[PDB]
Amino acid sequence: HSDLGKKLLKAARAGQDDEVRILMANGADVNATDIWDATPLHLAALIGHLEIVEVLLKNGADVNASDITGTTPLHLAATMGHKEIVEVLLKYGADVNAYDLNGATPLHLAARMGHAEIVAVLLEYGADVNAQDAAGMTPLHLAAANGHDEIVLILLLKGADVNAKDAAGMTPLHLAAANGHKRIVLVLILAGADVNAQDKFGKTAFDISIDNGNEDLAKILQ
Amino acid sequence: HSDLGKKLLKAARAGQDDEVRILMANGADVNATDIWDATPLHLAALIGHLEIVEVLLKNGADVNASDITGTTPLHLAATMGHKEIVEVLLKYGADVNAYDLNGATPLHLAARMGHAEIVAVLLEYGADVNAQDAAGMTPLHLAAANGHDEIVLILLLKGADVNAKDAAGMTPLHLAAANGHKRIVLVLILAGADVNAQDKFGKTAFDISIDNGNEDLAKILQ
Amino acid sequence: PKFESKAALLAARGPEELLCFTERLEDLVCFWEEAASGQYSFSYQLEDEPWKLCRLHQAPTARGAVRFWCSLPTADTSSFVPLELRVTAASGAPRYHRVIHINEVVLLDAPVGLVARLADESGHVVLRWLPPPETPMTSHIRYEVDVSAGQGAGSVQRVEILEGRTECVLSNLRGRTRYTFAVRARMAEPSFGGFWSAWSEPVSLLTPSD
Amino acid sequence: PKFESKAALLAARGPEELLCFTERLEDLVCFWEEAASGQYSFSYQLEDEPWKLCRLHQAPTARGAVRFWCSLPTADTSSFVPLELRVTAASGAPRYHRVIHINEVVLLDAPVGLVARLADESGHVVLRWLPPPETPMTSHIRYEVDVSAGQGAGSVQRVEILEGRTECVLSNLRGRTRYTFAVRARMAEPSFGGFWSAWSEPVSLLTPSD
Ligand SMILES: [Mg+2]
Ligand SMILES: [Mg+2]
Ligand SMILES: [Mg+2]
Ligand SMILES: [Mg+2]
Repeated sequence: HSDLGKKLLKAARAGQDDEVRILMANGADVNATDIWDATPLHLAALIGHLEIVEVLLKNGADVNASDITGTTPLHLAATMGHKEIVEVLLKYGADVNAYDLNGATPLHLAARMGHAEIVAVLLEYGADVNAQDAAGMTPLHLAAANGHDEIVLILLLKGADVNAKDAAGMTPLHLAAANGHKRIVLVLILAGADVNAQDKFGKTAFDISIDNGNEDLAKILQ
Repeated sequence: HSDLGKKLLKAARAGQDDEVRILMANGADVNATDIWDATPLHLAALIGHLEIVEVLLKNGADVNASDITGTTPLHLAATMGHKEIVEVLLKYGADVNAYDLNGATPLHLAARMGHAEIVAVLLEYGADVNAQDAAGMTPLHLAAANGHDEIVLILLLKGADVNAKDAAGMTPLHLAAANGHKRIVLVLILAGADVNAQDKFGKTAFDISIDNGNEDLAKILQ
Repeated sequence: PKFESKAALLAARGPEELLCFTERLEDLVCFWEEAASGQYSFSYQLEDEPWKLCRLHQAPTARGAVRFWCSLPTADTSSFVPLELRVTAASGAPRYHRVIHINEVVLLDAPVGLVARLADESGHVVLRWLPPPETPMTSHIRYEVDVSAGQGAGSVQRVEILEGRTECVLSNLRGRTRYTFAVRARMAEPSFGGFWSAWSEPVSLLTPSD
Repeated sequence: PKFESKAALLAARGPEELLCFTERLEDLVCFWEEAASGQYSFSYQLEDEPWKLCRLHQAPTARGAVRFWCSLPTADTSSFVPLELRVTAASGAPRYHRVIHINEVVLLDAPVGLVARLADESGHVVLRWLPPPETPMTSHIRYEVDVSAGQGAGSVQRVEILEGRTECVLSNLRGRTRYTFAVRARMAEPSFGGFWSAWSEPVSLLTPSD
């Protein structure tokens, strides 16, 4: 019955491992969906309950289920930074290169939110390092923008295009300079960033560093 | 008389700006030397007394004076991290590329001791970035060994040979891995470090990371 | 006003995040900040009640940063239960998806009404205060007292106060010294989670000679 | 022994540096650590006295690291005056060159003799201790008291004690609770510089019911 599925969706979201097992022991649909088409595996991965995630997977959960926004359980585990849940989803066959309606992959969200270990394991399971979202942003764009130094090095070492341009013609050097991340600018420059590249406005990372008022980045970019 | 010089050496070492001026007003030798051939400018730069350093320089101190160990006042200001004293010495004509009996230049000592701003201004005044000391060590060898991330980036960006070998055939990658500096290993690898290079013992940075017992560096170097 | 201070403290903790908190356990405000441009939809579900919408408010802040926020009505602010949140763009693309508990994000106002008084014996000071105004569960609010001294001394004492006690006795004070006292508040565990309030307005005393 | 603990704390503060300190103001020990191989000469000059040598001692430590150290004799350990240090290799090449003051690097032993006693009124505890043993200038030693509580409470109070006072009165304590007390020592300013001692050996009390 659908009620057992609704109770299962509530039990998984509430982190009640015993109630989850009781409901499925009574025939609850493990792939039950709410009005957002989110399965209990979505909610278990969102709240970081590794136990329920493993129980749902052991009972046949659709590991690649997608909700109406295009997000999958691995998207949620990667954004929230749940390392162990990311691993078990991946080895169950979760698609590391699935993208939501933003065009963002779990590597985008992990690189944006600064989850270094998850960035590594996603790449280790074959994540496209140069994936572009709907805005042309790549994981390096997001990591350089949000000041995640180690992730920038990890992405670059695994073949990230340092001179990648998004829908506005901005490189990671543009975003890093716009947010004042000095050492990331140094790393990008070292990795071969085109310092003379200008966005759709015609501004380089230097022109941004002057408009920002940062003398240090202005002296570096020249 | 020599007594005024001995009193001046004591006054400069003690940071007594008024006693320094009184002694020179009475004809004290501004380039007086102790048994180590250290001038008052040496001691004023060692204790970080910018005022006395400027007074001694204004009264004709030998800005490039060397003691019997080969160290100059700029060596002392660079090791101790006295930014303002390094600047005034340099613009008075201090030789940025002078070396002591270790073959070390002020860039060696600043890079070893982690003084990032002094590393920059020394390079800005023409310091040889690839200078080798008596052990074949370069500033990048010392910065990578002691875990100074920003200095590694600064040296590399200013033309430091990433694959430089010292008297033992060790590269900066060897020293960084020997001391467990992960991000510096990532930077060196990105800058083109030869991961297969082996020292005079025949060990690569990987072989060092295994003998050290570091799994993380071992997984990076491969 | 006072809300801007709390929002700034949380934004530095989690940039690019959807931050929710409650000041007095009778409401809930979730907010985030992003770059420049109803293009967003805030929907929430609370303990087996139908998915409702929340009116998002938009205001600029800092260097061209736009802050969107939703204040859930007082009817849907019950604590100790899961509350699921979804921010979705107009295109249906995702933006945020979280599951929070209302009682786990309490950011109290600072305590008020400080009164510091010298004791009848030299060296001791009796400090009293009031709970954060208009806040329930005052029996479950724990405090911390800070004692600072002049002339570069900084903070010389830090004393944690039990739940529901609004009184503090301080000793070991130097004579002929201007001491300054402040107190902050926090919701005790395990029933409530959150961080310390801002420090209260201070009161000062010049200790006598001994 | 007790010396190894202090040397380890300083080495983490300044790697590759020539670290000097004094435990009781009656001696001075300078040391550094480096890789594997009398190849070094330690010479010092003190306030218009002739340049003398100091016998360097060599011992291994940690992962093949060799530690050289010199303990200046008690005759040349006067405070409040500049003391110039030079470490030179056998070849005459430099190694270290510093100018220190003996009183500015004091690392005291931990205070001893703790005695915690419940007061005649519930909630108060009188704590007493002794200065670091065999240390002069006990009038110039300031202390800090730490009050910890069980069951994950951690440190609940931190009280700084005046110079020369070896007594502390603590209040605002929860009843029926095991509290643990420790104290550390430091040389007060401006005459002396340095860091806190290690925490003393602790003493514990179970408060009564109130
Ligand atoms: Mg269905
Ligand atoms: Mg001469
Ligand atoms: Mg705090
Ligand atoms: Mg401390």
